[PDB]
Amino acid sequence: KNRAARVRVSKGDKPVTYEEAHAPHYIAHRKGWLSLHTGNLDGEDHAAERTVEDVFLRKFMWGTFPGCLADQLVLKRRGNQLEICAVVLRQLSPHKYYFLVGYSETLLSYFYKCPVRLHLQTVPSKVVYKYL
Amino acid sequence: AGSRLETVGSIFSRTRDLVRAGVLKEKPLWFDVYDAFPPLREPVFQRPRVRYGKAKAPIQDIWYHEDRIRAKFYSVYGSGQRAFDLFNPNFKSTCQRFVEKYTELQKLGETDEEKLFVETGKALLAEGVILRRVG
Amino acid sequence: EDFDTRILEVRNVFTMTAKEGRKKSIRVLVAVGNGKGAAGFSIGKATDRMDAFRKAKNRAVHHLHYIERYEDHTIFHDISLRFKRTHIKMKKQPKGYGLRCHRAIITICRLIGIKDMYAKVSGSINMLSLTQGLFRGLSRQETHQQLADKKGLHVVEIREECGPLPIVVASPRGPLRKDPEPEDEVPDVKLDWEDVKTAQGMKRSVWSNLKRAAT
Amino acid sequence: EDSTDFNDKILNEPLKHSDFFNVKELFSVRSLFDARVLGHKAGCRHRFMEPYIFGSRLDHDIIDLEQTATHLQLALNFTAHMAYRKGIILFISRNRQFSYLIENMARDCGEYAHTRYFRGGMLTNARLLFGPTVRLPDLIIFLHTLNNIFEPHVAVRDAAKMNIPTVGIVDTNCNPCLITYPVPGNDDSPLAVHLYCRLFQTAITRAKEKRQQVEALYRLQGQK
RNA sequence: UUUAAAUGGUUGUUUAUAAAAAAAUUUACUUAAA
RNA sequence: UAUACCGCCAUCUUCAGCAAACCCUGAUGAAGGCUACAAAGUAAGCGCAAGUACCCACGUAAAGACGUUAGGUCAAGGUGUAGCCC
Ligand SMILES: [K+]
Ligand SMILES: [Mg+2]
Ligand SMILES: [Mg+2]
Ligand SMILES: [Mg+2]
Ligand SMILES: [Mg+2]
Ligand SMILES: [Mg+2]
Ligand SMILES: [Mg+2]
Ligand SMILES: [Mg+2]
Ligand SMILES: [Mg+2]
Ligand SMILES: [Mg+2]
Ligand SMILES: [Mg+2]
Repeated sequence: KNRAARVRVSKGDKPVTYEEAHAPHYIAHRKGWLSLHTGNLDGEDHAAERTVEDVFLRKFMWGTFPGCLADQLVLKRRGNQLEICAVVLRQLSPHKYYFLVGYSETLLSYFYKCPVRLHLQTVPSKVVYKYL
Repeated sequence: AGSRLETVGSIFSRTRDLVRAGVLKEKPLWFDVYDAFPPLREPVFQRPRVRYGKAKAPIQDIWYHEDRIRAKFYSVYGSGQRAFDLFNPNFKSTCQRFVEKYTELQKLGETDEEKLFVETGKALLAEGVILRRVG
Repeated sequence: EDFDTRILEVRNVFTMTAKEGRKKSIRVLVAVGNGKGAAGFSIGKATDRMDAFRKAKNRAVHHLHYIERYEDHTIFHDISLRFKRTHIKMKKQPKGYGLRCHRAIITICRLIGIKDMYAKVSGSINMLSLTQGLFRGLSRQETHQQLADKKGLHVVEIREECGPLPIVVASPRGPLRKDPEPEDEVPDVKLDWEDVKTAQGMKRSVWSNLKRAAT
Repeated sequence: EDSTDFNDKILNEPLKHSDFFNVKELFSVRSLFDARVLGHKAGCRHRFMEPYIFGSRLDHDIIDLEQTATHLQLALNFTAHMAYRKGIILFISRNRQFSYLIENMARDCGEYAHTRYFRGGMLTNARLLFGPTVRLPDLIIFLHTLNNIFEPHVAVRDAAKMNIPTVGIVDTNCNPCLITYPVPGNDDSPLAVHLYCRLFQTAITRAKEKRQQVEALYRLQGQK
């Protein structure tokens, strides 16, 4: 039996989001890619450095906003710009969100030497696609 | 709440008891009607069992005095040519006409069935009835 | 909220499946009763013990008997019955006697509201049969009123603590018969040897009438 | 203050009369006889139907119509009182010769009919099948109490589980033990089934109109 | 109705609960004096 | 130490079954639940199927549940328990 990135049926009480409810064979049929850059296009360079950056950014944001992220990040690259789109929860105070946005945007711009923006979308609770 | 033990008592006995205990907050709509005009038998579940040994049903065969006449007539003459019309409640068959004449001649005081049977047939023959014997 | 539930048995029954072999299930017997005569029991089955408890508890309330209690503390008369291979012989007792009966009958009695009773369970001590038999007997007990109506005679209670005073506990709602019930010189009744043997002081048991906690 | 008076004048008043709806006039023993209200052969007899059988005429059980009249009077009276009380009446029958007739009779008298295959749990699992707020029938009238394998219709047992009173035409091969208001009679001949439908449709219609008349008089008087 | 077709080391199967809580800010320029 | 596990898989599968929540039958036992001219089952969800990829509605891929073999892997990496620390 295949295992890769499959949430397995339980007793019908496990809430899954739309992203985690779709197995890998749907990545270009029902769900899209969580990162969009040019590295993996034909004749394009630096796929390796883009990949390492994505892995770091996903871990940095998970620990920088502990318990706030409601779903996976969407990493966007346009030219020199890096745009991080995060769906967060409405539990942490707004003051603390603004502090962390100013802190993460500055710290990441100096680390990867590019203009970095963080776009937060707040949800009251995790969006449940189905109960498995 | 209610009680689904349909084999323990009746719906009224169960309902009445639960209302008395306070389990049923409101008695059902039919309760008052049932109590005012109850059925002849309380509907209690009972198991049908096979009759064993000498136990027999009390249903008795329905017979009448004129059945003896009808049996003899049917044997002598058979089923009348006139077809029985069971839709008409007042329909009289040839056999019924014979029974009536037979009974009328019994009131006259004839004591012999064979003689009385012969006299009955002769009266019908005179009235124009067709009596073709099996022979 | 008036009804209280109490477990009677929890068993780990098993079946065999082609894919997994032994498949463990839980069989749970529970009894529900408000303490005012209304009490029932049900069997709940589920893989998880919590699901079995819930199913039995919720289903038992839809299968409630009503038990006729004499003076709301005991049974109207002595009931002897056999359900399958289980014999239950219950005896009516005076106030202050307590529940001198099999632990399961004690639990069911508290749910029904019976305070004083004695019962001896013989034969198979199956918990399913005992419960089903206990509810069968208590449901079928005839009240003093039902007796008066059927017999068309007064039911007169004679109490030793009240001397010869005749206490009429029930009278026939309809017409009262004027002929006295025929007094058979010798009653052709089936006597339990265990009762007769005790009345004659022939029963020595080191386990009978042992001091026990208040029930 | 007003509810108790309303209830007494309307709900409790009819219960003080032996025949408030005058269902006696709807039928006679002669009318029942002319509709062939004739049992099955003696070999098909149910033991519990023997008290209602007049006798066997050449091995054909004859139902005693003198008992039918008393049983039918009680059944029609109970049906009228339930229709007067705005009770949901459900007609159940699995005889496919009369499914069309019975379904029309129910629609005409503003009641309900179930002449189709009875699915398991319609009554005992209704809140799951229909919805948590579904209201079950207050009366169930069985025009045929046997299913199509000559066994008691499952709804007879289930109606008793739900404490729903049942009226039923019980032929000589039927089991009347759980039917609240059994009416011993022929359930096969069209003439008989057509009479039952006319009698129960009239009693329900009359009762509903009487409820409207009594309510109207109470209201007109209340104002003035 | 109709060829022959023996074997597989020992012991190892199923009961008691479940589950956190928060936080302060406290709406309105410039200046200036002694 | 894969006989503590996550992760990723083999295998039946060139399968169609696994089913929570209820209802009913067995006298309220382990359990069982169908007959269409129908007789107690209703069933969310999962798989199959349907859709999608490739050159079609075909074919091939992909997919393939719950479980079975304490099946493979502490040597992809991570990690519970035990052990080493000149
Ligand atoms: K390890
Ligand atoms: Mg594979
Ligand atoms: Mg019939
Ligand atoms: Mg050997
Ligand atoms: Mg071996
Ligand atoms: Mg392994
Ligand atoms: Mg190995
Ligand atoms: Mg295809
Ligand atoms: Mg393949
Ligand atoms: Mg498929
Ligand atoms: Mg291994």
